[PDB]
Amino acid sequence: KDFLPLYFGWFLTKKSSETLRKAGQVFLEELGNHKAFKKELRHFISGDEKLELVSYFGKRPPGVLHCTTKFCDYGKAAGAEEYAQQEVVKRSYGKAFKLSISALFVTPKTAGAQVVLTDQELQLWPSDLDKPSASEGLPPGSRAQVTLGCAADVQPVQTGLDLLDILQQVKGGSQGEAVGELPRGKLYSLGKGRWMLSLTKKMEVKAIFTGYYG
Ligand SMILES: [Cl-]
Repeated sequence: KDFLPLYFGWFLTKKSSETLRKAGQVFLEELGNHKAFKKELRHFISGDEKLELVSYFGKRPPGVLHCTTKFCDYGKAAGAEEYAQQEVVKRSYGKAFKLSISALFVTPKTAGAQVVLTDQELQLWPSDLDKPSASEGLPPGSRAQVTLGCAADVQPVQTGLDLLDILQQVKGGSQGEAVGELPRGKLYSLGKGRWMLSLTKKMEVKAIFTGYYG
């Protein structure tokens, strides 16, 4: 039998990947400089003057940025075969999509970009994730994200988990008043080391849906 990709997802074009990557780095530099962030350092880290977040997020994706749909590990991951055999997955393979980025976020584990999927794109979102959005009362695909960085001991799956936690809080209405205004939008302090920049203008990135084999 044919084995499957390591994972499926939307791979950003070089140009869109660079645009988003650079914006994410600028966000880390702006956030680390912000007085609201510096004030809350004890809830972010356990050791001490200034924390450079670019250094803190010391593992970054090495190639182009991507929005993962289904991790398959060549067939060895749960639900991989069922995902890959879907008509819509085969139909979409190699095809171009536009992804809407609505927010950048930081936690003590990850730095990411929130993706708001279209209905057509949601058809490619897996229905069997460990800790699916629906398990927390959120719409499927809510945790779609592009990972921009993570801390030394952190794994890729963490970014979507962190986003789900942030979105659950906003749902609770504990987003709070903005604590600052950055060039690209309002900054929110969600507690427990968690920060969100809500973009005034959503960032559209071009991507191709396909399979990565490593
Ligand atoms: Cl989900």
